[PDB]
Amino acid sequence: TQMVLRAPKRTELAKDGSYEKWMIEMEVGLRHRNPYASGVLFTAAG
Amino acid sequence: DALASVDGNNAHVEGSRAEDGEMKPTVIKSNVTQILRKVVRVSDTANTTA
Repeated sequence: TQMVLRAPKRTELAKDGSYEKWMIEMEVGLRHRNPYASGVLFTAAG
Repeated sequence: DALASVDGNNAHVEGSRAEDGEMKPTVIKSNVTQILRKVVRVSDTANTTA
């Protein structure tokens, strides 16, 4: 699962001129119910 | 007012909120007031003579 915290919205910032600076933030985290549920292989020698 | 509206050539861009700018204050003008004085000199030796 992906724990989301910020939910990007209409964010604006300063101008200090004729331009219009904009940004988009996001705070996200991973969640796994049980580590021993899934599995991974790693390619290598030996 | 001291508008100081020297224009020359003005062609700007959106270069991040130009900060230099410029500003003129209001200049002051203050005069003075003079005191007038006119004296009179008369003696009784001639003030009574018609």
